[PDB]
This record gives sequence, C-alpha cells and structure tokens, in this order.
Amino acid sequence: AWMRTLHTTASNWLHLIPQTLSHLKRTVENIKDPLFRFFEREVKMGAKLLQDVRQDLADVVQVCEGKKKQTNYLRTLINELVKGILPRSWSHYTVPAGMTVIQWVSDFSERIKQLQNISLAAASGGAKELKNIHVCLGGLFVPEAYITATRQYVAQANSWSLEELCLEVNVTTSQGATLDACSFGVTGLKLQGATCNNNKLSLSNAISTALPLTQLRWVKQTNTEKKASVVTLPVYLNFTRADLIFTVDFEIATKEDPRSFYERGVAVLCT
Repeated sequence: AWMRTLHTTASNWLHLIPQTLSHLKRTVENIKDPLFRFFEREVKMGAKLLQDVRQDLADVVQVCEGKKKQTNYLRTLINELVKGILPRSWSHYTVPAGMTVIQWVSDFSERIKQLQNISLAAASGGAKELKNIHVCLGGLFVPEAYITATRQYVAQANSWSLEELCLEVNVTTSQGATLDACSFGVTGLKLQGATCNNNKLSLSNAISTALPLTQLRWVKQTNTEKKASVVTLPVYLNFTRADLIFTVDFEIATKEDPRSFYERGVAVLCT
C-alpha cells in the first residue's frame, strides 16, 4: 500500500537525481587559483553529499523491496520521508524553512547538474573555463564563498590588494558574455519589487522580475561619494530573507527616490 508508493517515488527520484558527481577537480598546477580552490571544495562537498544521498535512497528502495533489515538510522530516515519533512542528515547547505523533500531533491538535482557542467568545463580548459562559465548563484552551496573566491581571483590579477576591490554590477541581456577579465557572469538572481532598464532600477507593481546574466565586476575603489541615485539592495538566497550573501548598488531612475525603494522591500533573491 503506502510502502510500495514510497518505493515508486524513491525510484523516480533515483531516476531524476543524476549519478555520481565526477570529482575531476584535480590539478596541482591550478592550486594557486582561488576560483579552482573554491570550485574544488564545492565539487568535493557536492560529490560526498551525492554519494550519501544516493546510497541512502537506494537503501530505502531496496528495503522497500524487502530484502534487508533496517536499523535505527533507516527507521529515522523513512519516518522523515513519509511525512515529507527534509532528512536532517541530508542538510549540509542552507535550507529555506519548511520546503518538502520533493522540492529539496529537485533543487539538489539542479545543483548536481551545474556542478557536472563546472567539472566538465574544468576538465576541458581548467581555470579559464572556471571563470568564463555562467554559474548560477542560487544553486551554489555557499554563495558568499563564491563571491569571496571571485574577489580573490580578481585580486591575484594585477596583484591588487583584496580590500582595494569593490563590486559593481551591470545587467545584460541575450547572454552577451562580453567579459572584461574581471566580470563574472552569474544567473538566477530575482529582483523582488522593481525592474532593471539598462542597469537603471524602476519600481514596478509586478514583483520578482528575473535578471538575466547580472555581470559581477570588481574594480578599484576610488573612495568617492556615491551619488543620491544609488540604493544598497540586500541580496538574499531563499524566498525568506534570513541570509545576506552580499550587497548590490544599483542606479535608480531620475524620478525615483531611495526612500521608496527602502520602504517597498526591494531585495535581490537568488531563489
């Protein structure tokens, strides 16, 4: 009855979840690269999580087939899966409050697909592709680590100090990908409350406007006074706002004012 349905949905998840993450992040010549280090640690963590999840869910399928004896940990896991609450063991990256296991496995599958793409790019061209690829920001396990890694990579180029770097963002369209050796194309960010019109904000009644390929560039900070036409939008990851990844300074329209943006609740969201 119920247990066969659990077996069927678990088998569907195994079919949906990609197979073992190719831990091909191995280049002693690329160790000094900060981007390579960050991507290597992320791929290692993702591969270990994939192995644990795949093994546990295959064990669940096979105990559904009835040819094994479950233990206390397996009882806890099945009691977690029956009610749809996320397994506590599988939680190693930050979690929006209360999302179902189906939502979690879909998100984890997306993260494994992008990690597969990252590993293939690294095995094809190394650090260069590790920079040119347009990694999405939402699926990354520790996005702030990615921002720090990009800052370090830009610092190594031209041998600039880490603190001499300030982030500037420009939003593109149609996937221009006109990188200037410091831009970091990133996708998936969703602007809640406004729209971007040639990098100029404007309040819109419709919420959650998708931002395609918001280029991340680090430049010398001139310590000049920011004009009144800029706003500091908090960048969160979940739909709930409980994790500040970084901050973005956007130019607003001539008619608009920062007070209205602060009041309306505008904030960039990765998911």
